[PDB]
Amino acid sequence: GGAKIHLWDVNRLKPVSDLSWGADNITSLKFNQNETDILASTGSDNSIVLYDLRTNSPTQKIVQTMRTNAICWNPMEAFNFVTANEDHNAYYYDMRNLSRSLNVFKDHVSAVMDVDFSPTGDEIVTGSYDKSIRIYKTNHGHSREIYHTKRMQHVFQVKYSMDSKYIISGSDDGNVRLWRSKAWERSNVKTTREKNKLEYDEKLKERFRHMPEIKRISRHRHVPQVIKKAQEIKNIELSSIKRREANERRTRKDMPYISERKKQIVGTVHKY
Amino acid sequence: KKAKKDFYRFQVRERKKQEINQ
Amino acid sequence: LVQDLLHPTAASEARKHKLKTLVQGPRSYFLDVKCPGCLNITTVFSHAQTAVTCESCSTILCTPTGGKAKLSEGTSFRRK
Amino acid sequence: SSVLADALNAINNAEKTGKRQVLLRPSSKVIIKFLQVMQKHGYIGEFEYIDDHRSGKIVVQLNGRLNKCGVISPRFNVKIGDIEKWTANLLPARQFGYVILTTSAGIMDHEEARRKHVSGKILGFVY
Amino acid sequence: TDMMNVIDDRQVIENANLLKGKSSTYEVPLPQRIQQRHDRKAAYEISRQEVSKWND
Amino acid sequence: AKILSQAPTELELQVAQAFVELENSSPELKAELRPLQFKSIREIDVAGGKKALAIFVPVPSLAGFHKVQTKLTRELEKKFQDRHVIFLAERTLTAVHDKILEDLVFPTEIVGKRVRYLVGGNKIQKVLLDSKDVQQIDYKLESFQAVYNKLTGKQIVFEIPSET
Amino acid sequence: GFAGEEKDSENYHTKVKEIKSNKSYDAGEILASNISLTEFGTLLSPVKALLMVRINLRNQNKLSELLRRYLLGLNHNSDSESESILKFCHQLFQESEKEDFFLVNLESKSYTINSNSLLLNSTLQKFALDLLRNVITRHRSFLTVSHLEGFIPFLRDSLLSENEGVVISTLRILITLIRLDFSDESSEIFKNCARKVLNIIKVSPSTSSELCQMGLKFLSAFIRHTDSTLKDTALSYVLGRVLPDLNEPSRQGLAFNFLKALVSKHIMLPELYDIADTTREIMVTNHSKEIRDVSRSVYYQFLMEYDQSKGRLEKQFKFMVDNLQYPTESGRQSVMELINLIITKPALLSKLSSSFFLALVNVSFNDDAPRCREMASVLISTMLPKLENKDLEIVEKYIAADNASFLNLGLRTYKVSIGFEHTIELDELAIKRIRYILSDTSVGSEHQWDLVFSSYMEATESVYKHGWDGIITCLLYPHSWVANLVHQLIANKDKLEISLTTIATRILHQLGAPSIPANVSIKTLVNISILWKEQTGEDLKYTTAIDYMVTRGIIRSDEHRMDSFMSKALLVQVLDEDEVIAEGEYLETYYSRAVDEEQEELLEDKLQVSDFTKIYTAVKQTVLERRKERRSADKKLRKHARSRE
Amino acid sequence: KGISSSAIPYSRNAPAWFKLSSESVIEQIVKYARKGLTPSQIGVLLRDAHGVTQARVITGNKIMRILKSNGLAPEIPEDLYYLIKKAVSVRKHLERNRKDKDAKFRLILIESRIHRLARYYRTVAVLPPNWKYE
RNA sequence: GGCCGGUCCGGAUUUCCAACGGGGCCUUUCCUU
RNA sequence: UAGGGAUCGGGUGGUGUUUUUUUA
Ligand SMILES: [Zn+2]
Repeated sequence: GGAKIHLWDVNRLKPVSDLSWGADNITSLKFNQNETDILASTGSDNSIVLYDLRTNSPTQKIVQTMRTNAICWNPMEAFNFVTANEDHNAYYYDMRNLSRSLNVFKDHVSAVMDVDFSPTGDEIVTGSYDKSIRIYKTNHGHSREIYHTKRMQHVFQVKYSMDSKYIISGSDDGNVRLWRSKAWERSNVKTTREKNKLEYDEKLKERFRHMPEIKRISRHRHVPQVIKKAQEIKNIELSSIKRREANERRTRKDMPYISERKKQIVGTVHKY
Repeated sequence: KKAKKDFYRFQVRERKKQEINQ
Repeated sequence: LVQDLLHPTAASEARKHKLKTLVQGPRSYFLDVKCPGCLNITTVFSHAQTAVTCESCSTILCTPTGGKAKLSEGTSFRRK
Repeated sequence: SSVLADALNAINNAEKTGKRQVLLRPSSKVIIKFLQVMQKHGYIGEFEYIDDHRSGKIVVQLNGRLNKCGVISPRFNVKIGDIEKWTANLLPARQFGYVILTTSAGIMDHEEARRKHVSGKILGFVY
Repeated sequence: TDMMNVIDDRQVIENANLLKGKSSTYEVPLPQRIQQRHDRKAAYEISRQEVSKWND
Repeated sequence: AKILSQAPTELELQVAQAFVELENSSPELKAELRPLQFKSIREIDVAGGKKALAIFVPVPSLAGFHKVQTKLTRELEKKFQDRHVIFLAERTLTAVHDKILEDLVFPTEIVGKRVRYLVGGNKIQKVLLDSKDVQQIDYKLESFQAVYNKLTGKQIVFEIPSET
Repeated sequence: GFAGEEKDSENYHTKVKEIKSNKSYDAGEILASNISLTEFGTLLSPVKALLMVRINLRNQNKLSELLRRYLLGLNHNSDSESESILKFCHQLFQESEKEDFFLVNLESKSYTINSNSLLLNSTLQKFALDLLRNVITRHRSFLTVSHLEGFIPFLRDSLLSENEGVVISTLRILITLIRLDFSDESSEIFKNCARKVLNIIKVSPSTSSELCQMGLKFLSAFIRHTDSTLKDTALSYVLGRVLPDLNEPSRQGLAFNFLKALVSKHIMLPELYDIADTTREIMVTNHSKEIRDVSRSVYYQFLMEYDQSKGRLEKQFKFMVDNLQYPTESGRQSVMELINLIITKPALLSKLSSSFFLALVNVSFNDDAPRCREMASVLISTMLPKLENKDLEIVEKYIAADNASFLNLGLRTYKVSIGFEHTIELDELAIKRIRYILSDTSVGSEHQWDLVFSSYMEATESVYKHGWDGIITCLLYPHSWVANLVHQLIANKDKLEISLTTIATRILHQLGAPSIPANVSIKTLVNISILWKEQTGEDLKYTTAIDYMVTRGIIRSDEHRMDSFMSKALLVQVLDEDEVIAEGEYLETYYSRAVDEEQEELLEDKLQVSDFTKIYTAVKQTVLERRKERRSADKKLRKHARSRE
Repeated sequence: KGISSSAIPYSRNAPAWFKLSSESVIEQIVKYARKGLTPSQIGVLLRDAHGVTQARVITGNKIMRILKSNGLAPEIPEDLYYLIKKAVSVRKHLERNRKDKDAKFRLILIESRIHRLARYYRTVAVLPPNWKYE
């Protein structure tokens, strides 16, 4: 991705193909892990463009509100990807129906700089422009866990190691760090009584997850107070927008309900 | 309505004719 | 809240003030009014600021207000 | 105040408070050249020129590279023997940041000015 | 055509010269970018066809 | 008939015959094609292959081509079909490039010019069309940027604040 | 360097010395300087002197065309055409085949790894480009196997392992070298590079690149001229890779040459039948020259030189009929050129020459102006080489084929069993005698009303241009001579008839009366002056002089100058003819002043009559002044000047 | 102090619904000015009634330029005229009842605002110097 | 540098297309200034 | 440093009740 997207192999010193729609640069791109002929990119038109290299052509584009920082495909689903864009949430999109971003992982306070999947395909990791990475389950849409440290700052590139155990976070202050994914487990082989106990009370926490003090303990983290202030004032202004929207919905005839997943899409070429 | 009896140079022509005839 | 400071949604552009947009524009609009005495067309401003009178059938067409001038009760208009 | 100076104050304190995009009007061509060279050296990112008929609005998108721009008032002549002492008493360290001069043959920073072997009057600085 | 309808009026020999039993061919064509949009719509359709495989 | 005094081309004679043909089909037009005159026309292909006709009008009749332009351009897109056609002005100089763009696009509108300065030092100069007439506007955008390219030297990309 | 940077920079306003003439300079310079031993080394050494540091794509590309300028200078003068440059090429092929604890080091700055290793390869690529165009020194009787077998083992390396810079030129060299029978190792190299271009098409996801296009040209030459072409399914794959690229014909060219080669070698490939369909499509609809022409070539070679199904062989002609109405004005002409090639270089012409005749008639009745000339030409060529029964039924349908019958009569006459054509002319005479009813009288009445569709007319004028019955035709020709171009054609026909065989006075007066109330009018005026010189002699001469005085806007003034030139005893008949030519003694006014100088140059009695006529014009001015002074438009006498300026 | 201004559009080949010519506009303008209408009022009247967007973009030149070009120009600029006659009205009112020290303060401000554009107009010399308050 | 015959069964003739460069050159024609 | 809830003055839009209808 440059001023225009070029496809080339390592055997010839010229671009084998131009691939762009029009005159707009390509801010990032990523191939697929399976159906490897297909790939996606994100341009500074606030746009997602999918390309297929069999037909050697771009094949669809959507425009969203704010600029998409980084794509990452799914290793398991193979036609779902995640876009991380500058409004403070990541978007688990489909590919075959690009009009409803079928999940929205919301809990950030600034621009989400990159994201990748775990190789097990059900737990993704976003690193954002606020000084904190966080790891999401796929089918929730809120933070499973927040990692931050005082020395990391403006964390730009976070990737997931190929055994779904470690989270590599490369920041802006220079350092690149290792983290565990499951932050409470440990990485040694365990005797089967320990394995049975840890797995047992893992299942037990899972089924008693909705008790109202197990939930507050398992939900309590310690965020830096910049993120705390930004999250709570984001909450009060979101409640304000919801209240004023409720007043207009009370009066006006047809302000139709749009889904939260359909909210950020501003357009799509090839409507069907 | 809001016409003016001043402000134009043909109006200084008519008012110099006024100020020399009277 | 948090907005793309480039080209935003048209739903927000038609919402914010006509000065504060990225490229400013008007919001008044011209419109063809039929004076009901003799049916012929004249254009008129929206924030019309004065009493236009269609000189063909010189009745009255709109009296002005602080904002949009209201039209005189038998008139018929096409926005353009 | 000036037109370059308040735009530089805007893109300074806006990223001090940590945003990604800024707006700056009236966007004169010296502002165009001044942040042209800083996106050439990789201190801001891409920037758009919205062009109305009035003056134009430059929208700079930027990451957390930059920490301080700044103008110099007034804009006085400096020699090839002077730009080293101005980089001394104007930047924190030596081989880090730049000092932007209006040279005669172009508009450049100090290293490309001493590379093309020209000079001019001092304009501003960024590190 | 008008010339064909004025000429071929009397004689029985029509199956030799009036071969034009079918209408015309070969549209204008469409311009470059619109042709690009059309065949990349076809590309999106065959791509969704080729990953509906992976659905199962 | 109504050309400038230089000897025209044969296709200029054909489009002049189309002009006198529309003048033969007179009384539906309001004597609008009486004060016509053109300095010269010139036709040039686009990267799409099909050609475009720049007709230079000596500019009382840019505004004289007032509401007749749409009717006569579909008329001559029927008569001398398939070649995209445009009417232009003629001879700081940013003003004359601005004006030839402004009547080059259509009498539709332009609503805003952007030019983004990329991180490689390149620039991209976008012009922004109105919201309207889009089903016939989109068919000729590459032609418009090609004729602005070879009529100015500059590089311009047209787009609409719409879907495509 | 710095002068080039300041010449291509931006903060640099103007000078007159701006266009860089150096690229032209070197192509003009090495003409003299081609020592090709020492000063050419001092040419190529500063190339490397910058090609060992860092060079972008911009500097690379301008250096590549600079080397093209060098090679164009070598094309102009090739100083020694005997192998001292060839040894030089072979020569450059051989050329381009605890102490830190005390070490103070201060002002640290790292270098980058680009500087050595890009320039390890790029100089080699550019030397291979320069050298291999030097081997495309094309001078005939300098290619021998003993000359080239030293170079085959060098180019066999830089064909395979080159990465795209020179490969396009190396197989261009092999296109030039496919004629000369080489050694067995080198023919193996030919087949090996055929496998190489096969793998090139197998790896490249577009055939509209210059590499694949040049390789298609090489496989064209390899198809045409070798002993045994093979891998037929592989070239079927190649052709199937070619066919979806032909939605975009853009310098395909070479690809059509490849199509030409295998359709000439006549290999049975079932995808070629779809290739023919798509090439017919782009043959009509493609909006360039010469690509439509090479597509006509391949489609025509397929249609004439391959087999077909016995419904498809007429279905393609039904496509020809359906493209004969094509809305653009040049694709239809390409259709006409292919129909011309169908009629020319058979019983197929007889079998198809009925539908083709009807469609060429409908294309003659079309709306395109310059295509109607090609329609007439193809109609003439189809009628001349037709058979007996085909032309008989064609003339029958043309005769029987009301303005439709008029146009069909005109077309059948223009194509025109000469007795059968005279029988058609008899029915056309039955049309033509009924085709003269008060039209020229209505035209004169319209001229008088102005001073206060002629379809059958133009058809009968064409019939008169084709042609006591002819005397009655010449009488009707005077009836329509006495719709401006229609009356001009009628006047040309009557002038030809009167040149063939009171009447002259009537003809000259009706000719003069038409000018008052064109180049064809100038021809009719010259013919009428010929008739007046051939001609109540003095009475008709005074009538002609009175008509010239009534004539004397630019066409009528030129007619007056032409009538005065036809009039000029020298003055005894020309007394009553200078009553207006001396009165004229605004480019039309400058031409009228030149006409007055011509009338004055072209004499004692004539000068006396001219002085008397000048006194008579002074007397007429006195009479008009007396009428005006007896009448006395006060403000209207200046309103003309105030409205003019 | 806040903002209250019109925002003239980005268009300058205005406005494509204008059936009217470009000579009847100048005719209407000289009609209104020889009816005795100030530049602001002639502009607003043909904006509303004979609907132009603005004459500087329908005609190729502003209305002060075309008033000078048809020989109908003012002898003092419009702003100085309106501000002078406001000054004489507030002076007449204070002359009537001389206790109004608020009108005195406002008259001081009005005369200072007169002197501002007065010395501006002397420096540009549209009305000639020696000019001080009629 | 490529594409087309027509002289004869691969050497001379030719049309068009592109890339450089060459020459006359289109725009103060009416006006004090 | 920003955000929020009101309130006053003006404007725009919505569409329910107070309002009304050929006097402005
Ligand atoms: Zn009325």
